[PDB]
Amino acid sequence: SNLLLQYGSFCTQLNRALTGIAVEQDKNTQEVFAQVKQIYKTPPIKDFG
Amino acid sequence: SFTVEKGIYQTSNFRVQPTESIVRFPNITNLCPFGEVFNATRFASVYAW
Ligand SMILES: *[C@@H]1O[C@H](CO)[C@@H](O)[C@H](O)[C@H]1NC(C)=O
Repeated sequence: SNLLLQYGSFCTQLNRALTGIAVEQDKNTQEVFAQVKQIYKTPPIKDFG
Repeated sequence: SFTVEKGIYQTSNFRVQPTESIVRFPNITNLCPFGEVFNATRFASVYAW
């Protein structure tokens, strides 16, 4: 660890890239599924012709 | 960095420090025969080492 202390920039950029990917996954899910702002409920009656 | 903005961060390990040491060797009593190989009366020829 004391030897690796001089590669802090390399580790910081690695963790930054991975954190960006991780946030991007949640963003992708939000764009795909969270388009509708209201949670509509199915009607009790299913008279859909 | 001396300032962290709002969010959740994955922390690299810095917290644990060992404090005690354990040594576990086979329990042997005999001293090794240094005198038979260093104090020998006669050594061998190099060809018949
Ligand atoms: C080797 O021989 C010398 C005497 O020549 C003696 O003083 C010494 O104790 C011996 N060392 C060992 C490891 O037997």
